[PDB]
Amino acid sequence: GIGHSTGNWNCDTIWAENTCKTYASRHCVCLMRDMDQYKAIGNANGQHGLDTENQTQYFGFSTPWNYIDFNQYSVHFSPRDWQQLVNNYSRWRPRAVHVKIFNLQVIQKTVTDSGTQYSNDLTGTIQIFADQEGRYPRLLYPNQTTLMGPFPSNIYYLPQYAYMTSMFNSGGPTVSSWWGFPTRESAFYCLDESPSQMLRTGNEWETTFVFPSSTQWCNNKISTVSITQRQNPLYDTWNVNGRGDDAKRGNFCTWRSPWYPGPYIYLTDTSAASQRLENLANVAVGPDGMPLAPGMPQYRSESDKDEYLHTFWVPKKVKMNEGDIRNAQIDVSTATKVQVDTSTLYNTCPRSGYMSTVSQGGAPAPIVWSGCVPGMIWDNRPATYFDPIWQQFPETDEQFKIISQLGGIPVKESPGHIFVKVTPKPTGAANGLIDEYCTFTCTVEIEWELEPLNTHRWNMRSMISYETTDAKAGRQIVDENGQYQVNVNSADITRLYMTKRAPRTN
Amino acid sequence: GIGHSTGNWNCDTIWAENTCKTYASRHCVCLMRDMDQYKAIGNANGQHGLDTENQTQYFGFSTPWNYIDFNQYSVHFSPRDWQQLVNNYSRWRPRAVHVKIFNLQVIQKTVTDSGTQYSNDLTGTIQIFADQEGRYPRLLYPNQTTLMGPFPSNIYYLPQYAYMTSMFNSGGPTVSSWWGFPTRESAFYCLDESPSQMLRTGNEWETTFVFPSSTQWCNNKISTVSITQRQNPLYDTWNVNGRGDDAKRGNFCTWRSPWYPGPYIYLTDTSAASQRLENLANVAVGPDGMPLAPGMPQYRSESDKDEYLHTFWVPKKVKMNEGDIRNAQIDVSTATKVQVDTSTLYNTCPRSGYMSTVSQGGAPAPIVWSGCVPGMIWDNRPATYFDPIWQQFPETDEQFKIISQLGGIPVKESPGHIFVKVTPKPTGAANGLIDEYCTFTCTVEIEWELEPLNTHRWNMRSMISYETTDAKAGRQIVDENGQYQVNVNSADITRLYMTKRAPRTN
Amino acid sequence: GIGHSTGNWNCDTIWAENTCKTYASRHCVCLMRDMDQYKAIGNANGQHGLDTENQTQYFGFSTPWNYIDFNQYSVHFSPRDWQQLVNNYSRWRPRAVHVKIFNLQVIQKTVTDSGTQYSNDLTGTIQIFADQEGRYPRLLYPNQTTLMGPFPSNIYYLPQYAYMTSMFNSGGPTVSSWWGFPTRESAFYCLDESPSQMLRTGNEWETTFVFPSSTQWCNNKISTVSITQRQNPLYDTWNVNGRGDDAKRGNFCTWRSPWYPGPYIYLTDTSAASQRLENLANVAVGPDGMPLAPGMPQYRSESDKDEYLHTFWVPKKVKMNEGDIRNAQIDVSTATKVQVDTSTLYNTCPRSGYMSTVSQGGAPAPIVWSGCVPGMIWDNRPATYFDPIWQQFPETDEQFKIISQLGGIPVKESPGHIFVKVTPKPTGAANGLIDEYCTFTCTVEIEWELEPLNTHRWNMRSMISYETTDAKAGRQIVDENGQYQVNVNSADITRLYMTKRAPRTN
Amino acid sequence: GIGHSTGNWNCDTIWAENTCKTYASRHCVCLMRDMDQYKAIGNANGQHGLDTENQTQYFGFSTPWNYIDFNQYSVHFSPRDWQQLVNNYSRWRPRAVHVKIFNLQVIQKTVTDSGTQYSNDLTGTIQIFADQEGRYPRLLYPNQTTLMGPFPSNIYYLPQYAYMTSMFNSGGPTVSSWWGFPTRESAFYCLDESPSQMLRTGNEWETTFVFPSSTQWCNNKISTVSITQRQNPLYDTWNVNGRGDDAKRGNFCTWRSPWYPGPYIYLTDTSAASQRLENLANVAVGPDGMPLAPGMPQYRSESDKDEYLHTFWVPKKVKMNEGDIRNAQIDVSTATKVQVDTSTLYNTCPRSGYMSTVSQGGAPAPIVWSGCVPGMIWDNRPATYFDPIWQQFPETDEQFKIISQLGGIPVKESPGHIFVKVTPKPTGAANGLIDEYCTFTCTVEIEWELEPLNTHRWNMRSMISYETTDAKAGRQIVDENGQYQVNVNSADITRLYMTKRAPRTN
Ligand SMILES: [Mg+2]
Ligand SMILES: [Mg+2]
Ligand SMILES: [Mg+2]
Ligand SMILES: [Mg+2]
Ligand SMILES: [Mg+2]
Ligand SMILES: [Mg+2]
Ligand SMILES: [Mg+2]
Ligand SMILES: [Mg+2]
Repeated sequence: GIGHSTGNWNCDTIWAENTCKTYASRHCVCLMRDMDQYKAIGNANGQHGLDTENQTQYFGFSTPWNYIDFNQYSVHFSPRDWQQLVNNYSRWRPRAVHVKIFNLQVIQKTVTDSGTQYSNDLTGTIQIFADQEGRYPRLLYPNQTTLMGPFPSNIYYLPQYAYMTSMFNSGGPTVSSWWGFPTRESAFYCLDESPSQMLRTGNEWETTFVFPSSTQWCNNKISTVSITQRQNPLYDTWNVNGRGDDAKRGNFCTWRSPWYPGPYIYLTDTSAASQRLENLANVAVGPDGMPLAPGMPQYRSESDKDEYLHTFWVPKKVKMNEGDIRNAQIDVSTATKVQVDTSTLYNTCPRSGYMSTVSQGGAPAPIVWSGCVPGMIWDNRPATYFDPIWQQFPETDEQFKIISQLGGIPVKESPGHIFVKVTPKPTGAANGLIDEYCTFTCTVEIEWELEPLNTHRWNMRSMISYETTDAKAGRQIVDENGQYQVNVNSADITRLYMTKRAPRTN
Repeated sequence: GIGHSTGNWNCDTIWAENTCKTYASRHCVCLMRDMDQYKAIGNANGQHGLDTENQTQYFGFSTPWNYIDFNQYSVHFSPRDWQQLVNNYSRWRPRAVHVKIFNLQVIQKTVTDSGTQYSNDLTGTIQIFADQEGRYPRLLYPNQTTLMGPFPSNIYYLPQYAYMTSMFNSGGPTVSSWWGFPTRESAFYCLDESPSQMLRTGNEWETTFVFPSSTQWCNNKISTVSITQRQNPLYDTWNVNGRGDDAKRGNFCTWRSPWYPGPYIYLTDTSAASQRLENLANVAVGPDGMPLAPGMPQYRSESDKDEYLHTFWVPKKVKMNEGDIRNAQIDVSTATKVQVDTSTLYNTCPRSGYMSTVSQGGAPAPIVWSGCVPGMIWDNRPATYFDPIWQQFPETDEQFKIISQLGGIPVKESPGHIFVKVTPKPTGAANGLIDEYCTFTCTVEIEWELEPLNTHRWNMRSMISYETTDAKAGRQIVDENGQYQVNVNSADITRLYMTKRAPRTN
Repeated sequence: GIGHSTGNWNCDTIWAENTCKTYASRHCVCLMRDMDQYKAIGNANGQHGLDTENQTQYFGFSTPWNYIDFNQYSVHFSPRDWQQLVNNYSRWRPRAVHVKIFNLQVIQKTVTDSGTQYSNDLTGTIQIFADQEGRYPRLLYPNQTTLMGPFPSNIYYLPQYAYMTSMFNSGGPTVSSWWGFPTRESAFYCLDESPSQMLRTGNEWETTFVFPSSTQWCNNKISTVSITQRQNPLYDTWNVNGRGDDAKRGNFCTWRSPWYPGPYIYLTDTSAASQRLENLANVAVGPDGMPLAPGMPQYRSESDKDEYLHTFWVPKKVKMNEGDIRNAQIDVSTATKVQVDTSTLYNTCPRSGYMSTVSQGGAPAPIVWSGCVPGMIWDNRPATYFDPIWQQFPETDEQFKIISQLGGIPVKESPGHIFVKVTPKPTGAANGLIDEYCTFTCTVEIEWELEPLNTHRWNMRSMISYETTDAKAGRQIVDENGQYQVNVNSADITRLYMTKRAPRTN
Repeated sequence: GIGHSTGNWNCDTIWAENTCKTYASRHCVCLMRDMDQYKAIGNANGQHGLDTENQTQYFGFSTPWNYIDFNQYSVHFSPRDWQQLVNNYSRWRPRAVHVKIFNLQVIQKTVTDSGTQYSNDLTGTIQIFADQEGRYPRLLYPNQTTLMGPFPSNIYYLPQYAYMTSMFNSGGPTVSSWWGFPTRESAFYCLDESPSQMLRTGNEWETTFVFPSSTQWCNNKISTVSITQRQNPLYDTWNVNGRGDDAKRGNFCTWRSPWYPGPYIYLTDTSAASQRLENLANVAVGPDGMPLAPGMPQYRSESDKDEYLHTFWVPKKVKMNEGDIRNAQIDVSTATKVQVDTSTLYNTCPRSGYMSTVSQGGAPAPIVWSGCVPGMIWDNRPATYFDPIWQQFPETDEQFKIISQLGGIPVKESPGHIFVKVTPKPTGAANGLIDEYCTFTCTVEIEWELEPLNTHRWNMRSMISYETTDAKAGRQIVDENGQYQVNVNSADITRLYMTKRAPRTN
């Protein structure tokens, strides 16, 4: 009946030898969206202006549905879980994802002369279905504010599910209306067409996703030797140097290499005002295009250059109940700009671009774009505790070495969206519904496959170490006001939240 | 006891239908290294000057241990073995590697008023362990002087095992000390930490390595038709020419191609004095960088251009007992500079760079870097009898089409180093050891998987043929002084030692 | 469903021969704490001023969770239960602790123009977990106001769980901020990370703790002979007196003793105003320190000296519903200062300090600190009905004869905290929750192992006896206003509530 | 026969879940001692002068025998082994000790006009016996130079076994002869009276010791809360403050404590010249006495005060072959004075001495000696990588809480000495022996029982982390000269080599 709990809270992380199982429980608010209406959404302005909102053209639909987005490490791992993971394991990948929705409460809001009264709707339902068929558009973009909070007691407002569809603008960037955008390929999806479980309070819901065995790993390995220095220092080579002459002793950089470092793309960083996407390094795709930053993983000496480094905001502090952040922009003052530095890429990755000329005898010049040629080896950018766990990629005919420089394990199969909405309860009058929302507990269980790191080096290795400065800074703890304070800067991510800690000998 | 041999000499090559088994026996000297001390080694100078020694910065360790390096074809194949291999087989790969160490003799050297006396230390031991776990740094660089000699009676001095580790120079290229180089990732490896067999005379040792079935093949196939000429000459095509017009009869080069040749990188060759790595076509990686030569396999008409051709020294003659060559540079006058020409790449490989412009209607210009695009097909550089058999690559997150332009079958798993050192026998006094070294016989057995070549062409095919000029030049024979004389020039490698002899019909 | 009770009220005490089982049922209020937020708490002022609040520096966290603290005798025993226990048994210890939580009611509070309305939230949950792993900080301090009331009908407000963590102050006692205090060892604990049962009304919860068999006993034995007088009075000894001379008849104090009394520490009592911890007998530990009172158990003739006597407040009266006492100081006028006198220690314990000199022939002087030397025997301070049952001690490397002079059976394993919180029910708006709290019945069952006292003395023994003065004083009964009135003074504890009643013959 | 090795080199460390097995192999030199003579040894001077040699009086015997001393962590663990141990495990203890002696070589030294010639004595024997019965005096003193070197390739010269016996000096400290010292209790032990294995080359020897299950653990736990702060910060206590008054809110230091910190002894540090033992804090025992430093474990703010901190020399660098160090004093310039700081004792240990007075109302004064009183809890000093593994204590009637402030797990049963000597081979002439010594390989295998650390704190914990400064300093690596360079200072031991890293929650 209505008096028995349908599930239990678990945020724990359970470590086994080669596996860990993470539990993420959140108290979840499912708000009714747009009076249970699908709405066509769009933006007519295509000027692609940086620093100014609504400059890309799109056509899409916001659904009345909400969905659950747990894809980040900070959701499923406590900071010491992350410390244990990155310090002790050379790689890891998610295996099974189990999501439970339980302890449903549909709450009727009623407005009275005094405040809003909250009453249980005992027979109220919510509708839940997991879309694992790819029946509906997947929202692929990482680290969007749709995510659960890192802290267990963060109230999670399920984001409203909305998607963009194929548009075509015959007009310019300044077109006033976006109703010229829809194309015959533009697809409206009614999620109400899908079969969905209806749940009263006392009903529970669960779904399982299993990652394929082909799922790639998040690699924690760092190379302890330059790929250029793999020769024996005490011996000459029969190979010649770069220009074909004698390879000198102890001058190894001049020796011809059996391999190349990874590809390299020169990217620019502009500080100027009123710059468009076309002022950045970019490529035009479909309606708009994309910038090329951060680009190919490459060692950078500097801690701040944002065009070559994966750069993202992390919230300084996290309020427990932030409310619904739909259509809300992250306040700049509440976050910090952090850049994941490539210092861990020093041994395996190009420090500069490939330098060559077509002119015979000409001085080698930097090559804007060096695509993958046979014999390239490179390491990926380090993951962070704030990165997505996986990155689903769009279905295309052809992929090459799929990786997101933004983060996540590139996957061709990922947990589908779990769509939730409060069943509309109409008042019997036109254009009206009984005001109500759902609260429930969602536990996300992730099976993790771990590979413990193995190093026979004599000397000690670096570890992620929580320090007194970290505690005085208030990292990974709550403040006096109840806010879980991340308090992260780029140097803090190097020292705490980066992967590629595990020294690799080969 | 001490009076029975622990093994037998075998240098033979045994041919089966799809397999050959090579035996390489060498009389092996294991010298004590640095009084059984691990030493930190390094070079402070980073100016990367070509033509001048000690211009790359490195930090590493020389171990007291010695290791066995057999990775070259000339070690395991006689010249006629190579002739039989390259003439009769379209491809080959190593399968199992078996190494025997037997007939150990620990020899005590004692200095007397008259000369040095040599006595057996009958209870002296050597320590041997194969590192197949990748526990210790692998020395990946091909054709380093650590190799066994091509001739069976060459005395093989086991090279001292030394490696370079991650360094970081905050200073410039001119820094005086290399003790600023070590980093927290820099790993000292004590090989004495590994379990190792101790062997007296009368003990034998063996290890087996099996290449994975995923091991790539050394390909002996040459294309007998240009990839551009694969159309039927007698018929028109419905396809258009390059600019979209009628495809004319018997003008096939102008027809649009179903495929592209391989990637192309323009490289420069500089003859100037006092040139650094940065004057060559190159890329910066970690502490130093690498030159880009020879680059992508591409047909070259000329016999000598060293920047596009795999170029290496081959010794003119090989002394049977050369002594320990540790820290010795190959004498320029004792070797010859040979360049493996790409004439066998004529049909499958780009003869020039890709020629295109961004400017509409502009004249096509050479493209410095053409990375792999979908639809590229190409052939690898031909292997030589003097190439490594395999090339292990560094462990990285990501590889693309691993190949060494220097040679060898690119492998992700290769025989690990077999480490050998004389057990230190101390005198009972500080800083002193009984002077002693080990002689033993090492047999390296390699199983080879062969694919016999199949050609139905009516006319005869080219063969590697030993000629009277080869005999008068003294190739593949000893001279009057007992030196096995290779006497090779670039033309000699084309005619004798190159692969890609097997005509491929498709 | 919601219409069936999940448990029954039991406060009874059931006596068996060697065992009693106590039941403590309380009507329990679980209040939501700090809007379900973990808050960092601390005090910056370290002046350690007596008589003034907030003079110790600490850093810690208050959790949204509540916990159950039943550790006191007056909770589990009625006064006659205590009378029966102390009169009839030489010792007792707790064996099993069983806690039931049942008849849950989540009550929504709503504010209206007229008063606050209280409605059942029928699907509301609370979260409960017992932490028996020591996963979370145990609150070790005895007789803190977190306790249940002595009387069955006392409404028990579960205390908010909060803990202090390692701090380090580089500043002085006057530092303005406590955010300098956290250290790398300072640990924030999220109790929401633990798996916890969610319970609706109609769910019940229970946990069991079993004390180890190694659990010490609360000893009710008093010695009926001085440890100094254990000789036969009618006979001389061959032993000498204290200075080595003849041991005289009937002068036994001068005879050398086979044993010593317990250790002795001189403590001071200061009445002066504006005294700090450093004016008291004390020791500095970590951030602050501790006073040394009451110190080692020692006979005191006087009824009031608080530095040598276990001293604590007992409430004069106990209101049935006192409300939530979080952050509330006991009102001085509502309690009485009672001192447990050591009169029962007269025979076994030092009446003064050890008196000796280093100077040969010098007059013996009192020794400030006499630590345990071989041959010391002593009795513990008597327990009271108002003492804790057990005292858990902090985990340390080394313990010596663990005992709390404050009370309780020293234990290395005790019932863990049972953490309870109302599941936050959000309003769907930022920073807000439906105002609600839980009422439930908690029964604490304790198995007690008893040892009946055995005395063969001819004459009667003293007993705890309720007297007409006790009834006229209103002890152990309610007053006319419904308050359960303890009405205890030091003399009242000697006569009624002390242990060590059981005469021990040996 | 003589041509087969009797064992294999293993220095490896093998980690299992709850166990690790360490292998320590050393090349071991057994030198003939004193021409196979037992000699009476002694020192007549008893002035106990600090800073001057031979100031203690002793009588004893040096035996012709050598023994094996492996008792230190740095012998059996590589630095990363130590890092893995201290970072991942809350405690550890040794379980079984297995010692192998194999690959024996008896070497005859012969003097010739040119140098010394070294020849195998093939039929030469050494004598080995393990004394596990306690038949012979155990050398109990920790960290004496008799130890094996930390690095695997350190040549280990077995120390000559010598012991001191009961002496009594009726004279003064200035007596000229020590032949007055022997007493009827003074015991000469002939180790040649024991049965011992004789081994030729081709014989191997092994012994096993199993630690009792009662063996204590090396504790890696640090407390994350002060033992003074274990109360709930949000609640008042019924307990009174130190002087018996109201316990104020947030002033916890003034509350009476359920426990005391550990014992405290005030120690002095004198810098003056020509000071004797009697100028230091000390106690006279038997012939001489002992100083009291470092004393009871107590938190010290300062990094350098040597009287309260465990203080010892660590060698800056370690030569591989140092020769025989018998009767050799550590060169001051070759070591560093390091002090293990008590910062990890901050929460559990007294920061100052107990402060009290006998005078009523008198100001509390520091108490020179506070011995253990009931209710004391404390933590031990942290172990270091350079500490002994165990400390055997002398057999006595009575022990109290045996611990060495110098280090090691206090044990009543430890591996006995393995005594080795070269069998004297006489020349057939009076007072002469064929000059010979033995080299052999000794492997010491230790089974370790591990307890993995378990912490549920939300935030990260501190870790031992090898840093770039550590690598630039050359720690845990060899230098360019082949010396294994420890390069340790007090701050380096805090950060790298100390135990008590594992945060303990309770
Ligand atoms: Mg050239
Ligand atoms: Mg050279
Ligand atoms: Mg055209
Ligand atoms: Mg045509
Ligand atoms: Mg006398
Ligand atoms: Mg008498
Ligand atoms: Mg007082
Ligand atoms: Mg108070």
